[PDB]
Parts: sequence; structure tokens; C-alpha cells
Amino acid sequence: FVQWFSKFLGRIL
Repeated sequence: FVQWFSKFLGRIL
């Protein structure tokens, strides 16, 4: 589970 790594990457991925 990742919320901080996706809050910045999930926005580009």
C-alpha cells in the first residue's frame, strides 16, 4: 500500500 508515493507518482502514472 502506498499513499505518499502515489500522491506524487500516481498523478503521473
